[PDB]
Amino acid sequence: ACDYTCGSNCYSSSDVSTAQAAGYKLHEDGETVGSNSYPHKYNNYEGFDFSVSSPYYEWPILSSGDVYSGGSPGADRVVFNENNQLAGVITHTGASGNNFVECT
Ligand SMILES: Nc1nc2c(ncn2[C@@H]2O[C@H](CO)[C@@H](O)[C@H]2OP(=O)(O)O)c(=O)[nH]1
Ligand SMILES: [Ca+2]
Repeated sequence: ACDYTCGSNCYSSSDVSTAQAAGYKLHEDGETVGSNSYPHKYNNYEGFDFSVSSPYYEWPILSSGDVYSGGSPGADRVVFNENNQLAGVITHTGASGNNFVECT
């Protein structure tokens, strides 16, 4: 079974930890990757009820199982905070335009 399901993409907690660690390392070093400069601030325009405190940062999680290194980021992201605490997993899949919905 999937710990997180983003549309048709299935992720386990290990997938999430792995992606999160990569994104957090970049954030800590002050470096970015890709044209959209990941990781970057996630403003939470959606108003999600994350149980962990802001600020939040977005970082793509890929269905291929590889860590993001540039190029298309797909529709899924791992949201973490300043303390490397997972806030949640979100996706553009199933949401209109550039909005997000939570992965179930
Ligand atoms: N929908 C949404 N997009 C956000 C938020 N914070 C930052 N973004 C970024 O703001 C821009 C317009 O929605 C996009 O570049 C999106 O980036 P991503 O595609 O990387 O998520 C947020 O809270 N909600
Ligand atoms: Ca739906």
